[PDB]
Parts: sequence; structure tokens; C-alpha cells
Amino acid sequence: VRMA
Amino acid sequence: AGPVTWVMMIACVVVFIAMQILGDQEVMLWLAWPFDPTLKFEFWRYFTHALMHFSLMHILFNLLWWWYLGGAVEKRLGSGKLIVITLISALLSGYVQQKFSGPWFGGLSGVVFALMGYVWLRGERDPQSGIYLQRGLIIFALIWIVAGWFDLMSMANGAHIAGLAVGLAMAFVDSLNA
Repeated sequence: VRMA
Repeated sequence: AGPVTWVMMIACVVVFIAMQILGDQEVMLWLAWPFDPTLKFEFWRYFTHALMHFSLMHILFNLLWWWYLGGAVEKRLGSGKLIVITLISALLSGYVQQKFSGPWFGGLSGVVFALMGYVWLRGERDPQSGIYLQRGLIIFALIWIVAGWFDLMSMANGAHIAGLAVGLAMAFVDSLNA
């Protein structure tokens, strides 16, 4: 998962 | 500050709290950008990805910026403006993050980078609006972008640049109609  | 600033901070806390009770993955299953075209008509997902955060510093750091910059947009440009900056930017930044790296991302920072872009450009071209971003933050923003390009973490680099771009475009247009 990636964090915007 | 405003109703829209506050409604959005309560949404992200409520969702953050659910991610803590249900687990991230469970909440991601429902709020994340469509991962499978069958889900493409589940319209809330083009937006809801924005409400998810994955640690407390994640949410705090985002709500911080959101509060500071979002409240300023609502305060001076009205709640309708902030809504429109939020929606278009969550949608477009989500869209580009998905192309960059697929649909497993979340956070409000795409919307934030649009806010930083709007507040800075609008404050530069139309100082009459009564917002502006201090240079100390436009440098912190810039460091922040590029620190995602090098990753020491896991940032949504498509979201940052897409949001950023959206906020500069909206601000440009708005500083013509001024």
C-alpha cells in the first residue's frame, strides 16, 4: 500500500 | 474554521477509527479505488480513497495541512470552492495514482498538494483573493514531493504530482476570471  | 473543513476532518477520523476496529484491509476493500472494472460503477471509491489513513502521523500530518489550507480556502473563497477543489482533485489524483501503481493507496495528501498548489498560485497571481502560501511551505512542499521520489517510506507520487497539478490549473483559471 501507498500513502497519498 | 468552516463547515466543509470540519465535515472532512470528522470523516477522516471516523474512517481512521474504523480502520483501527476493522483493520485497514477490510476498510480498503470497500473504500479503495476500483481494482477490478466490475466495481467501476461503485462511484464512492473515486473519492473514498481520500478518507483512509494508515498511521496516526499519517492522519495528523494530513489533517494539519488540510485544516490550515482548506480552512483558508473556505474562509476566503467559500465552502463551494473548497468542495470543488476537493472533489476534482481526489478524483484526478486518485486516477493518476492508480495508473502509477494500482489501486492500493489512500490519504488526503493528493487533495492537500492541490490545496498547496491552489493557495500558492492563487496567492501569487491574485493576491486580491486574500490567500497566499508562505515560501517556507512551498519549499517544504517541494522537499515533500521529491522525498517521495526517493522513498525513505511509501508515498503516492502520482497523487502528489496529479493533485499539485490540478491545484495549479484551477488556481490559474481562477486568476483569469479575477
